[PDB]
Amino acid sequence: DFEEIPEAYLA
Amino acid sequence: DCGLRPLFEKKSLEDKTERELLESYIIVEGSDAEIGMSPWQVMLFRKSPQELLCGASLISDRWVLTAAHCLLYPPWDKNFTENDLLVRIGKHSRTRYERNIEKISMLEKIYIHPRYNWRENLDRDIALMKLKKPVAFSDYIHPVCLPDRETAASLLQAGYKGRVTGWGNLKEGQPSVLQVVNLPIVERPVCKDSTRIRITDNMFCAGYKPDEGKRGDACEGDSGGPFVMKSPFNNRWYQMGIVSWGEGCDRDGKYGFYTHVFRLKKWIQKVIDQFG
Ligand SMILES: CCNC(=O)COc1ccc(Cl)cc1CNC(=O)[C@@H]1CCCN1C(=O)[C@H](N)C1CCCCC1
Repeated sequence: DFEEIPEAYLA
Repeated sequence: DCGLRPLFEKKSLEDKTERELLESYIIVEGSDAEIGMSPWQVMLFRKSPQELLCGASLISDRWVLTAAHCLLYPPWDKNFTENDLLVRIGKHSRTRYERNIEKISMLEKIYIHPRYNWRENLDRDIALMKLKKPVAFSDYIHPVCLPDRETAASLLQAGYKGRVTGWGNLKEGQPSVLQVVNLPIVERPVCKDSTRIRITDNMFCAGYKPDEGKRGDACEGDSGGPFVMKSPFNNRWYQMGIVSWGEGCDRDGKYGFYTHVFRLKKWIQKVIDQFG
């Protein structure tokens, strides 16, 4: 149930 | 400047339960945290799948302290590296991306204590994480202090209450927001006599006795989180322990075990000054 975080941190 | 919270000490405001802590200086059954109540609380987050791994704490603008089993635990085939996780600081909500509030950091290197004992009793359950770039403090992000021998000596006493925080399980549903519970430090003998596991000097246990009426404890998901105390001498918050292990959560006659931070400070200092 976690909200989509910014992909900029995922990279 | 560690241990002084922007929204409390710095404004001369007391949080709703700190009085209970100071009065003793002679997460299951916890409550929702207040905004800015634990500005050092850090969430260890897994990218894929996206999930809460553990709690942790901010001890400076570049270092985070956590329990070693959060990263390495062979019995559960757990062995995370830097690229596997993200550090989320300034959080309140467990699941939401708190835009403009929280800060997501990347890890540069992870350091697990060389003598961490995962084979038997999680002895020396401690690890340090160096962030890629310094975090900027705010009203919601501020480091907690690490104890000095004197503060440890005076505060780590049976009966004295500490505070544990985390987004872990509420029962042995996960909370909506950060939970907090205040627990008393327990007498070594009692800790020893409540389990079959061999307790070492690098640990202490906390929680209420079955006859004390009050209860509460950490649980799954709370691991790595801080056990802190407020010094009645300089009014700063100090981290005395790290949520480590238990046999169940909030079971009568059982107690939570925490990594004794001070006992391991020499390792902590060594690593920090050695690796920046
Ligand atoms: C319900 C599942 N969780 C539990 O039983 C314990 O969880 C609690 C309760 C209190 C505290 Cl202070 C910390 C934790 C979270 N820590 C853990 O669950 C860690 C992870 C590795 C195994 N472990 C345990 O607690 C194990 N149950 C211990 C490991 C050491 C030997 C005796 C069993």
